[PDB]
Amino acid sequence: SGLASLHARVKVRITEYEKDANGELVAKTSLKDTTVGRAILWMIVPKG
Amino acid sequence: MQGSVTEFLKPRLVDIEQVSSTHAKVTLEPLERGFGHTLGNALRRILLSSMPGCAVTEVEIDGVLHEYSTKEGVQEDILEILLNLKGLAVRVQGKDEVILTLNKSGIGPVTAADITHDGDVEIVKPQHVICHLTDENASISMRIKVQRGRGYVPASTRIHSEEDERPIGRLLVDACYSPVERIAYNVEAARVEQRTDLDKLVIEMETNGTIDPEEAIRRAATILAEQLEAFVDLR
Amino acid sequence: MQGSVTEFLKPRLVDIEQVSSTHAKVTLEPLERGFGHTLGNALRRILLSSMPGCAVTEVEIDGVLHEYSTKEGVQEDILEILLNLKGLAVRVQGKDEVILTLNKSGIGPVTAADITHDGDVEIVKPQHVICHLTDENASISMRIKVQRGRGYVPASTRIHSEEDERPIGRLLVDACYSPVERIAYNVEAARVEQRTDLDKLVIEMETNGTIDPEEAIRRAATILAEQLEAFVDLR
Repeated sequence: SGLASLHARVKVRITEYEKDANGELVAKTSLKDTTVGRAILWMIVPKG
Repeated sequence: MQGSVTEFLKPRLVDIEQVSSTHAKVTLEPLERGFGHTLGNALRRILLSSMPGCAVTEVEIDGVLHEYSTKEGVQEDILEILLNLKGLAVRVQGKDEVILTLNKSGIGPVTAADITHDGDVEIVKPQHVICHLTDENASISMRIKVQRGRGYVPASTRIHSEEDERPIGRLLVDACYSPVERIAYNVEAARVEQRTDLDKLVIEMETNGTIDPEEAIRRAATILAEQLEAFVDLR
Repeated sequence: MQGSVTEFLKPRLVDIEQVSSTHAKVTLEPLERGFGHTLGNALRRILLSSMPGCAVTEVEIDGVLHEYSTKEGVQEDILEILLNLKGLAVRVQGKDEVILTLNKSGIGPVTAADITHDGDVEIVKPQHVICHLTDENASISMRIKVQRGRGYVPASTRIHSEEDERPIGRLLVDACYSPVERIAYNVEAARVEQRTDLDKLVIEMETNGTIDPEEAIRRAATILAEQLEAFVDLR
């Protein structure tokens, strides 16, 4: 519920999704900025 | 043609072993210096908003009138059942809209495998548990409606009147039409007859199940062929 | 066909007003969300190494035997004259090799307009000043030789013997066969009948003059059509 408030924006404390996969889908369409590199860093290096 | 030795006698050995409709290990060889990251990022650029799909638009339930009532004979509420119907992926070959027939009574956990099979509807996840049913004539029935869209449009501007003429009991549901879920790419090297410093760009593709990956990448391929005729004409 | 309303009733109004062979303002409309940067970068990816051209390979001068001699009646040296011949752009329609006839005596700054006109050779820059001539029978003559290539191959692996059989007086020159010099793209918006959020990708193209921009973008267009038949066959 922070996306319409002043607590969360498109670069401050927001994440509203279940998993890693479509968080970068939502992040690419200009709705999220942060915790996507923390979400994709958690699966790029430990996939191999 | 054959030309000179840059890439022309360099075939792209890109082959197929198919997993049905939801994930595919996509292999590629060979491409020269610095050709992995622009591949993954350009078809992450295309395959998130340029791809149409068929998702869940608006669901009718039985005598339960709105989302927050109760049904005699079910453990969970209707909001969690419809939440389980949001994640249900469905494939429609060539129909604009289709109504899915579902009915089951008695005790037994109703899954997505109880849906009546249509000639153009194929279920990718029959193992999806929706809700738990009990005794005392617990008859549940739903009418799943599938429409075509692309990407996310909210449920306040689309607003649809299927049963909003005088018999009511429907309300509009958020729809995620975007098929492509995840693409992850590995950037190891390859070798072919011409040159040695050639990159093997192995892809882990993930799709929800609305659009098949072969048809989606063929549509995105001919959309890409429609893209780069931009540098052509004068003025 | 007409289909549904995504892009099918959306014509691409891409039109022509031609500037002769060296620069072209390329206009484009309309393309939807996020379609400017992938256009500029994919046809920067193709149009730097995949394009053949006809550049300067090896030049014969008169009784001046090598690059660092002097000629009676000229101010500058032969190295600066050949440096001015490196930047000379030339168009060859359908010939493998051609020898350009040039001769001028007396006082007068010899430019590229003094070259004898051939039926398949057209000079794009007649205003190119090469060197300054003086009195006292300053007769200069050159034989410009044009060959076909693609991209940059150095002058130590190609090494050619035209006049390296017993009469000598030639040496191999570095050749930049790459026609496309600069493409800059502007990313303002467009509007057509179907949808509003559509990008107008206006291009400032620059070419040296070896290959015409229309033929180059048609060759790169059918090379692109040869590219994306990659996702087709099985195995």
